[PDB]
Amino acid sequence: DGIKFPQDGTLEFSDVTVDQTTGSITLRAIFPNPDHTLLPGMFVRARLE
Amino acid sequence: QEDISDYVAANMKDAISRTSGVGDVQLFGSQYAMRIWMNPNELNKFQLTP
Repeated sequence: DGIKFPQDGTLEFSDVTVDQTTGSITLRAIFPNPDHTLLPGMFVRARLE
Repeated sequence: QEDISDYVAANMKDAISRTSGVGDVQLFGSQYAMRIWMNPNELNKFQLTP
């Protein structure tokens, strides 16, 4: 819906392997989820500085 | 040449054609067109064809 997450996560473990089909790597971020407003498997957008 | 031709086709052709006594009005250029230039290296990189 576009609601900004009240909590902030941190990026850790930027991967090194490169996907063959697309040509991109993956990154992992950790987000605290106390109120269970996030569920596994959903689609989200991430802003990285 | 392309910018000038599009400007003529957009803001000059209609007015010049819409005066008194003017018949057919011909344009010696071609208006804009979105050109998509491929790149064979990048097409091979992502496993794609035109």
